[PDB]
Amino acid sequence: ATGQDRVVALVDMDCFFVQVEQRQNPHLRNKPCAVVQYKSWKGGGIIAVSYEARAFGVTRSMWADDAKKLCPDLLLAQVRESRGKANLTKYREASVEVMEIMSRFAVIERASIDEAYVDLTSAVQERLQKLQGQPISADLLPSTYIEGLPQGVQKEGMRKQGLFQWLDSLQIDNLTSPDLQLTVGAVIVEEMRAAIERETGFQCSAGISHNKVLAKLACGLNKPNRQTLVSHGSVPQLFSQMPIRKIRSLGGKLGASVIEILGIEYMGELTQFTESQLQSHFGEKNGSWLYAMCRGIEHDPVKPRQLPKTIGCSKNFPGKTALATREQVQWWLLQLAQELEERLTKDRNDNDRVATQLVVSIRVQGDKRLSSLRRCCALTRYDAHKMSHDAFTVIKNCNTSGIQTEWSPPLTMLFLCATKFSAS
DNA sequence: ATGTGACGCT
DNA sequence: AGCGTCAA
Ligand SMILES: Nc1ccn([C@H]2C[C@H](O)[C@@H](COP(=O)(O)NP(=O)(O)OP(=O)(O)O)O2)c(=O)n1
Ligand SMILES: [Mg+2]
Ligand SMILES: [Mg+2]
Repeated sequence: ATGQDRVVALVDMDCFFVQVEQRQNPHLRNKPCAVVQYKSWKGGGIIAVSYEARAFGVTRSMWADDAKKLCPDLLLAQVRESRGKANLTKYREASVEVMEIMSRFAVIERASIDEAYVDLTSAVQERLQKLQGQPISADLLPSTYIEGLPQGVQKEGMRKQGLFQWLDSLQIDNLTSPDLQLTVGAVIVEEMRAAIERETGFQCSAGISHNKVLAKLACGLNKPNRQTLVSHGSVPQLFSQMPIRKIRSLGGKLGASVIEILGIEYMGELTQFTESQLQSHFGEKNGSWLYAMCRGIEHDPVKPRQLPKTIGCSKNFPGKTALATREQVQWWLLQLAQELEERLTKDRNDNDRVATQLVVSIRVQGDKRLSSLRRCCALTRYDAHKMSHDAFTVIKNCNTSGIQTEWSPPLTMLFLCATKFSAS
């Protein structure tokens, strides 16, 4: 069993927030530029970076003042602020544009604001019947790389050489061949990406493979504005020098313990271990997942879900801005509640659903965790004053200050999240 | 002083 | 229900 039953694609917009700002402001197009939030602390935090600016070393999570040292001509678009908070509505609305287009071709799993997985298995079957044994020509794959080819001068010439080798070895006599299915999947993803660019102006990259992990890895191989086919046969060479941390979900603690417990570096080294061995170190599910994954096999389905299942709104209060008075906490809980309410009302009108749970999270000064404490409470009315009052009720117990007006220990984050949606 | 969404574990 | 991880 080779895990070649499905055709899965991962479409990811290139430097998404930048492209959103570049569409709106033509003077930013074809320039080193980045998107920044809050200009007051070190010129603001960089949150997205055009490929021209990336060539100078500018990255996400950099302060704009430091980015300017690397790239003095860097152009910056600023995130909208509302009620004292960075507001991401323009990017969420642009996300909805691209997802609705992708949804025309197949069912999609929203994986982030700027990417979706798509199960193309059925669409490939139908497209194979319309083709009626007719070969696939290179003109149908004008931006596709075949990973690991060519084998046996300039960028575009080698892409074509690899594509030509792939298409000349293709056995179209068989409508069940997985390589043919992947190839037809890639013809559809070219049309998908052309529709996105035509109808939004936004460019994106894609990976095409047999499962989600390989599709996502494939997408990043030839960014920007290109797509990549990772076939089952290409996995052994691909994985033989692929660091473990590059595989989705292995970029943190679990991947680091794989490396340390097993004494290995690359994904292909995992194949020498039995399934039971991997389960002993990493548990039954992780072990089974690793045993199949290092062979290019994974079964996680593309879930039919185009909409987020939580709706969240948070604000950081770093260092000396931390909230230390009762009245401060109440004012910022109401600012957040008002943003959440307008987001929730729009969600109900657009998507015919209502959240029923409100989760209230806070961070306390001196805690290195994301959240210091989470408490849930009922969400009955999209009313910001009631939501903020309710949110305060369930956290006022955390004020350990003897004086009534002060708040201690001081709060470095407030986080409101509406969840548990039901039809409406 | 980086600044919200999906999921597994218990 | 409350927490931790990974990321996007
Ligand atoms: N930590 C992060 C990751 C992403 N984002 C936002 C900004 C991104 O433009 C957008 C999509 O994230 P992304 O796909 O990981 N990278 P981006 O689309 O900017 O560039 P590519 O590397 O995908 O071409 O989500 C963020 O604000 N904070
Ligand atoms: Mg992207
Ligand atoms: Mg992305």
